[PDB]
Amino acid sequence: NSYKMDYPEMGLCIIINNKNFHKSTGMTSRSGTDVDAANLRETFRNLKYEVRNKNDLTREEIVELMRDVSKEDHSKRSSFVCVLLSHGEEGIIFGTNGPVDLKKITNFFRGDRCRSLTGKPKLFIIQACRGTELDCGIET
Amino acid sequence: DNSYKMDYPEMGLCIIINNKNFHKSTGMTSRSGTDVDAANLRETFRNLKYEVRNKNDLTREEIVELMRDVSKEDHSKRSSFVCVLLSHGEEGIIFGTNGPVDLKKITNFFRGDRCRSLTGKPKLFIIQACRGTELDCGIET
Amino acid sequence: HKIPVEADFLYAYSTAPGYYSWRNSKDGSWFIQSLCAMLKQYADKLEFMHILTRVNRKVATEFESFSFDATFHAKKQIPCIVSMLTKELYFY
Amino acid sequence: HKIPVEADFLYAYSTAPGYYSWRNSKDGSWFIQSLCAMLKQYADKLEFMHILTRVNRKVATEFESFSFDATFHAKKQIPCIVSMLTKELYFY
Repeated sequence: NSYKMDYPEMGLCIIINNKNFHKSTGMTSRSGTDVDAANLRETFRNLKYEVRNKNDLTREEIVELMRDVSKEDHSKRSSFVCVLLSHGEEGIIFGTNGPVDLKKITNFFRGDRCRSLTGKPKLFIIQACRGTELDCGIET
Repeated sequence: DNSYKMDYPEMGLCIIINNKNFHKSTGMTSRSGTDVDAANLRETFRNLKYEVRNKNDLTREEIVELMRDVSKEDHSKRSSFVCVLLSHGEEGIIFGTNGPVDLKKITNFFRGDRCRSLTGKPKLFIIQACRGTELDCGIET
Repeated sequence: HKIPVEADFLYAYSTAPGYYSWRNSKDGSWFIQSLCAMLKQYADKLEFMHILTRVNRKVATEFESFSFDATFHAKKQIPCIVSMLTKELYFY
Repeated sequence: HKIPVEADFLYAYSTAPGYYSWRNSKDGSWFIQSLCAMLKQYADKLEFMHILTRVNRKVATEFESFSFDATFHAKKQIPCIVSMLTKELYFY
């Protein structure tokens, strides 16, 4: 089996593109992220997704955006895609002014909290550090 | 090209660590049913043509020593590696009979730089163990 | 030129991060039971990922806990595939 | 009857757990570069998991850090697919 993907719409694709962080977070600007946000916008446009781009959100605006989006009616949508571009740490994304738990963001769309997405795939694409380890590679 | 070469003379080892009985110090209970799983896996991977090696009730040092030894073999003529872990656990942790051990410790033996006969070869880790103490309450259709 | 040292790994966890994994005293664990069934039926037709996704469906849809203890009763489970593989994998 | 509430999520991380994720100041992040590329040619012929695997090979094989700091030079990266999905996903 495979998911029903022929609902009248493919679904939303929320792109959260955080580039400019407050200096008190200790985080540097994320050069090139704008190239990412434009690449995703066009790619998901071609998969027929309703793309909503958001830029430079605080941790507060992120949680209030995810809350709001999870209370929309997804009945006529096949799927949900969410793209988080930002600094990070293991289990943690960064609003422009501090960190958010990833579990907090995704839990709004849990089977029992977002009923019009129940049974429908929910993709979360995360471009963020998950630590400070470096992969030294090996020759082949 | 976009597919692992499985044409090597051997499919590779399948290691099953089956930990049913734990030290009273741990407080962890016996894991009944797990012998059916170890038996089940052995038959399955035998039809996938893996040299299956079953091990039973290993301490956490025995696990690390076992995996380091398996790490140091020559897998040049093998297509893949499969490691199966039946036990108690927490997030990122597996239990030997006498206590916990990080999954990272076990897996790092097979990294591309530390196991050169398995570089670019699929390394599979099947883990039947707890990752915490939350319960999924589910939702109705 | 080089590959990440963490490349070419697959972690088939029996359950989502943070969560119990369920074992039945007569038939084995939900996950291993479902994995072996799926392998036996599909390893000559399906790629590994797709076998594991059917494993996810089977654990998700066919199993529910039964317990005289209310707090452990009527509980579900979803396994968690963690792929750092770089190619498809066929036992065929 | 019921499905697990954590079922039917797929988290596509740019990098392995514990590790940095690299981003090139002009071309974008390695991960999103390759994800967008791999969707452009394969979303019409391939299932999502197989596209992500393709994304994994691209990030693993074609990218390699360059840095005047030897601590950050010649570093690799492998993304990490975390699939709690129960069915195959085709964009067509």
